[PDB]
Amino acid sequence: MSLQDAEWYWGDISREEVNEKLRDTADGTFLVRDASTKMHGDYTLTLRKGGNNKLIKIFHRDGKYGFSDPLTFSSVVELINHYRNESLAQYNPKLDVKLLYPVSKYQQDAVGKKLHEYNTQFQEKSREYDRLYEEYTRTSQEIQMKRTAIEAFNETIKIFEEQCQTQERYSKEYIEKFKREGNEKEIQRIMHNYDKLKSRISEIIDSRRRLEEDLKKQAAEYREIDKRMNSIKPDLIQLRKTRDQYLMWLTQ
Amino acid sequence: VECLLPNGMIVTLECLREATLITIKHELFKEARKYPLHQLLQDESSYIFVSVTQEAEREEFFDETRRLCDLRLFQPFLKVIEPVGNREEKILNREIGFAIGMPVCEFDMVKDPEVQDFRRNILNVCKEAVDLRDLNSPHSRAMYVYPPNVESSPELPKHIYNKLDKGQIIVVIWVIVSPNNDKQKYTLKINHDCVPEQVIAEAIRKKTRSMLLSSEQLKLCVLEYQGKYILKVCGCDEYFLEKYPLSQYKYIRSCIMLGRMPNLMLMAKESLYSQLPMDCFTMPSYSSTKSLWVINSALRIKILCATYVNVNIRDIDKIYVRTGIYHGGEPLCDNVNTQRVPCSNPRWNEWLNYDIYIPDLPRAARLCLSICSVKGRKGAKEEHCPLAWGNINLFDYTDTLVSGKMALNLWPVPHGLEDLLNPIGVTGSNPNKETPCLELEFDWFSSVVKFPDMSVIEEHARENDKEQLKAISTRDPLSEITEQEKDFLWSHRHYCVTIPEILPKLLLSVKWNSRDEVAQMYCLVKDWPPIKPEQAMELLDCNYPDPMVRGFAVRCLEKYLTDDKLSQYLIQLVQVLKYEQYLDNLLVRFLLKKALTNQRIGHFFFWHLKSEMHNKTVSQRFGLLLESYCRACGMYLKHLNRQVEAMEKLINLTDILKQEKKDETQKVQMKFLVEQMRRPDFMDALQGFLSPLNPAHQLGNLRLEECRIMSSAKRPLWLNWENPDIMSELLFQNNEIIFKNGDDLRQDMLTLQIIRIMENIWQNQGLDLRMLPYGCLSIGDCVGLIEVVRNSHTIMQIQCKGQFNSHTLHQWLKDKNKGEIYDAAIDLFTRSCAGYCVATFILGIGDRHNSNIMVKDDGQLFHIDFGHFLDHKKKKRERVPFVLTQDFLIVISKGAQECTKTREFERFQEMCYKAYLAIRQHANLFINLFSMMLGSGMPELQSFDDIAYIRKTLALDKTEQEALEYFMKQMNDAHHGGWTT
Repeated sequence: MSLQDAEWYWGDISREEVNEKLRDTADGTFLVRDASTKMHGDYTLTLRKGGNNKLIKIFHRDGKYGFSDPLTFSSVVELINHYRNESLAQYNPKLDVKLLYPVSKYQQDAVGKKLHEYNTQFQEKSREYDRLYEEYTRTSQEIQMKRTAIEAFNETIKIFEEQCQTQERYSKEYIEKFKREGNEKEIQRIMHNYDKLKSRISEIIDSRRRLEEDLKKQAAEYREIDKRMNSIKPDLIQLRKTRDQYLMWLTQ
Repeated sequence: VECLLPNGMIVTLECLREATLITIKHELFKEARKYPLHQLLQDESSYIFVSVTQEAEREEFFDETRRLCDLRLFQPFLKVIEPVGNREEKILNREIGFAIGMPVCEFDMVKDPEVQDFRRNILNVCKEAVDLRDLNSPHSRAMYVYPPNVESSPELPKHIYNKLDKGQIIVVIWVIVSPNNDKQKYTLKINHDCVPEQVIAEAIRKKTRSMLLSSEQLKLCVLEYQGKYILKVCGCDEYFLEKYPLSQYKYIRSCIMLGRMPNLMLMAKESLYSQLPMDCFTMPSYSSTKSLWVINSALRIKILCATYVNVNIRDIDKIYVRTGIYHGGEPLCDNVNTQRVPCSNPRWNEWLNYDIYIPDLPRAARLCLSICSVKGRKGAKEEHCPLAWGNINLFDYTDTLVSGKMALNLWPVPHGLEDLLNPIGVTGSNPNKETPCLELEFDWFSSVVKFPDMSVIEEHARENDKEQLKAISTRDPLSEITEQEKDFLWSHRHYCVTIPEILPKLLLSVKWNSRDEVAQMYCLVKDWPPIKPEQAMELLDCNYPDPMVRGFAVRCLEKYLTDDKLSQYLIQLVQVLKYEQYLDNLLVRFLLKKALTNQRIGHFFFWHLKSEMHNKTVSQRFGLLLESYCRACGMYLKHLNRQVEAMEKLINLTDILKQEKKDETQKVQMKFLVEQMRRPDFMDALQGFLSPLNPAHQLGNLRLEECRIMSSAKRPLWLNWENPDIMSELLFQNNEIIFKNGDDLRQDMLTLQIIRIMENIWQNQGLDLRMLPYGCLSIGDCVGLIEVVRNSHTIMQIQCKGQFNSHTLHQWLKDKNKGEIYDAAIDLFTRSCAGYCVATFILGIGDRHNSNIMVKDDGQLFHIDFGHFLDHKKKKRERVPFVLTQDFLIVISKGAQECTKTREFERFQEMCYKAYLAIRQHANLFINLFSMMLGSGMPELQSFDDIAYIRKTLALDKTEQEALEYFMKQMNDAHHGGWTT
C-alpha cells in the first residue's frame, strides 16, 4: 500500500515523459509524480481532462496530504483512492472528472543481446525512412519543375496558335488578290509559311506530350515512394518504442 | 531563334548569345523584308518582344536594353506585338518578380479575397513609411539608406568606461584634401560623449589652427564646416548622421572594447546627398449578420470524404479522420475521431460533435484535423500514424464563422512529427494538387455569424498573496503552472496589474473555452501597463494566438523596441509571422513600417523572407509581404536585384559542381571552376554589389587567384573580393565569403545569434568574455553565406605544423605573440574559451573536434560548426560538447602542465561560473527566443519538448546555488574530476 509500490506513482519522471504517456489518452487517466522541484516534499498529480493534462499539486504538511489548505488525508495513496471513488468536483467544480484509468507502470508484462538487435533494426529502418524522404522531397520538387514546364508549354502553344489566327485573318487579303493576279509564287510562299508554322507547332506539341508522359510516370513513382514511407513509418515508431522500453528495462 | 511577326509571318533569326533586344529587333525587321508580308509592317519602334520565361508566365520585354541570354527565355522563340500596358509599371513588376523569385502577376490570379484585400491594404503602410522618409529631405533619406548603427543604452559599461583615458577617447580623422587623393591624419582626443558635431568642430580646429584665426573668424569657420561635413567610418559605408554620443555608435564602442583607434573620414555631406538618388514609390494598378453569442448550440462538423490517399491497402488496416478545436496549442475540447473505414473507400459522411458551445468559441479557435491509419495488431499493440494534416480557422479574416461545405488539401506530415494533429502548423489549403483533399461541411444558421464587436460587447458576458504573486511572476515562461496557481492567478486578476510582468502567466490561467472569463481578460488587457519588449515578444509565440494579446504585444514593441534590438531580434520576429491567423495583422505592419524606414532592417527583412520562399506553406504569405516591401523599398531594389543575380549565378555554379562534376577530382574540379568564373557574364554578375551578409560592405573585383573550393564537406566555394572603398587599407582590402550549397544554415544562424545575445549580456554584466559570432545568412534551400574570419586557423591546421606535442597550440600562440603582448593573448584566449564553454554547454552544440575549433593570431578562440544544437542525439544525459583537453588548459595555465592546481585555471573556473549564473538570470529571454522558432521547420526544435533541453542545462527548476552545483557537477564529470571545489 506504500506509495512507492503504487501502480500510478511514477517517481521523478519529466513533464515530457508525462506528456508522452498521456498523449491522446482517455479523460480521467492520470499519474502521480514527484514534484518537478527535486526537494523532498509535495507531489504532483497530472491527469488528462478535456484533451489537456491538468496539473494538481499535492501539498505536504505535518505528515498530511491534500489538494488544499485543510490537508486532511493521511497519505498520497489514500488521497488518490479517495478520489478514485469520488469525483474531483468535490475539490474543484472547475472540473467534474474522476480518476478512472491510472497509467500503470507495471505494463512491462540475454536482454542486452536482444537490445543490440533492436538498436540495429531501428537504425537501418530509420535510414530507410530518411532515404525515402530525401528521395520524396527530390521528386516532390522535380514534379513541380515538370509541372511548371507544362504550364510554360501551354503558354507557348497559346502564342503559336494565336499566330495561326493572324495568318488566317491576313492571308485572305493577299490570297484573293494573288489568285486574281495569278501570283502563284507568293501564294505558295504563304503556303510555305503555313507549313513552317504548323511544323513548329507539331514539334512543340510533341515535346509537350513527351514531357506530360514523363510527368505522369514521375508522379506515379512519387506516389509509390509516399506509400512506402507511410508503410514504413508505423514500424519505425513501434521499433523506437520497443527499443526504448528494452533500454529502460536494462537500465534498471 | 524563331520570331513571330505581327502579320502572321514567322521568321528564324541567327541571333547570338549576347545580342540585346534592340539589336535583335532591328535585325529582325531587316530580315522580314525577304518575305511577302513585309510591305504591311510599321516601324520597328512600334513593337516589342514578347515570349514565355522559365517561370511559365508570359512576359512583355519593355526593357529592350536587356541581353538575349539575360531574358531567361523558356524556348528560343520571340513574339512581336504592339506595346500594351504601362511601361514603368511593367519593368518594376519584372524587377520585383526577379527579386522575390516568383512572378508578380501570379498574385493577381489568386481569387482569395483575403489575399486581394491584404495586398491592397498593406499599401497604406508603404505610403506612410515613404512619407516618413521624406519628412526632412535630404537628411531623412540619408538616415534611411545609412541608418545610425548605435547601441540601445548611451551609458557605457563601467569596465568599458575604465578603458578610456580619464573618460576621453583618441580618434584619428582623415581628410581627402587633394584631387590626387592626398590623405591627412588628424589625431584627435575627445570626450566619449561628444556628438559627431563637436568631433567635426575639433577636427576643423586642428585643420585651421595653423592660420592663427581670430576668435570670431575661428567660430565662423567652425560653424561653416559643421554643416558641410559628416563623419564616415574608414573602409565601409557607415556614417554618423545623428546626434548620438560618439561612444554609443557600435563602431566606436567596439573600438573601445577591442582597444583599437577609430578611423573616421571627414566626408563632405554634399557628396553623400548626391550619391543617394530620389527613387519614389507609386501606387500599383491593382490598388443579415447575427452575433456569435446568440447561437446557443454545440459545434459540429461533417467529414464527407477523402481522395488521393497514398497508403498500401495491404499494410494498414483502416483509416479515420482525427479532429480537434485548438486555441494555440491548447485543445478547447476533447478530440473527435471518425469511424474507421477501409482505405479503399475513404467516405464517412459523419457529423462530428464537439463539447464546445458555439458562443464559447474564442476568436483564435481553429479546427485541426488529420487523416490517420490503424495498424491493428493484437488489440493493445495497435499503433496509429498521421497520413496528412490541415488546419481551418473557424473565423475568417473578417470575423465571420465558417459555414457551408469546403474542400481542404492536406499537407504532408512534417518529418519527425509523431503526433496525430499538427496544431503548430499553418492554416490553409495545400496549393499543390495530387494531394489528399478532405471535404468538410460546417453547420449553417440561416445567416452569417459574426464574432461580437467586443468594443461594445465587452459590457456583456494578503501579504502571502503578494509574495506568491511575485514568485509566480519570476517563474520562466515554460515552467509548469498547476491548477491551484491558475485559480489563484484568476482570483487575483485585478491585483496582478500592480506587477505587469505577470500577464503571460495570467493569460494561461484563462478558460479560453469560456466566454465569461475571456470577456474579463479582454477587459483587463486594454488597461494593462506596458511591459518590456523582451517580455512583449513572449506574447507573440504560438501559445498566445488571441488578436488582443498579440495587439498588446505589438503596441509594446512599437513603444519600447529600439531599431538596434529590432535588428537583433529580426529572425524571430519574421518567424512568428507564420503564427498569425491572417495575412493582414499588426505584427506584419510593424515589421514592414520598420523595414521601410531603415535599410539595415529592410535588407535582412528581405533576405529572411526570401530565404523561405521555397517553403510552400509560407511561400504565398512571404511572397505577398516581399512584393509589398519591394514595391516601396525605393532605390534598394537595384542592389537587391544585383545580390539576387550574384547568388543565383553562384547557386548554378555549385549545382553543376555537385551534380555533374561530383565524381571528378580536386584538380579538374578547380579547372572547371576557374574556366567558368572567368567568363564575361560571370565576371559582371559577381562583381560590384553590396555584401548580403553586411550591406555596408561593398564587394568589388574578384581575386580569382584566391577563389577556391575547400576540402570541407560538400566542397563549399571560397570567394575573395576587393574592397573598393578609398580608405580600405584601414579596415581590410580582402572581403572573403564562403558560399555553402547543401548545408542547412538557418540553425547555425540561430546559434550565432544567441551567442551574440549572450555575449552582449555578459559584457553589460561586467564580464569581458569575448565571443566571435561571425556573419551567417541562409539565402535559400540549404544554401547560405558564411563570413570568413581573417587570420584564423583551425586547431587541426595548427597541430599540422609539427607527431605534434600537447604544447603545440601554446607554443604557436607564444610564438605569434613574442614579448609583452603575450600576456594579453593568453588572457583573451582564456576569456574566449570560458565564454564558449558556457555557451556550448547551455546550447548543447554539436560535438567539438580540432577541425571545427578556430583560433586567431590575436589569441581569440571561437567555434565554426554549429550544425546541431539542443542535443539532436536523442534519436540514438545532456552532454558538454566542448571539452578542454590538455592543449587548451596548457594555454590557459600559461604553459604549466598542471591540470587543476594553477591559479589561472581557478580564475577561468570563476569566469565560467559567473557567466553561467549571468545566463541563468536571463533565461526567460533565451526561452522566448527558442519558443518563437518552432514554426521555422528546423528538425532540432518542432515542439516545446525540444526547448525542455535548455531548461535542463540552465537548471531553472533548481535553486541558483543548486544550479551552480549542477554546472560544476557536469563540468567535473566531463573533464574527469577537475571541477570539484
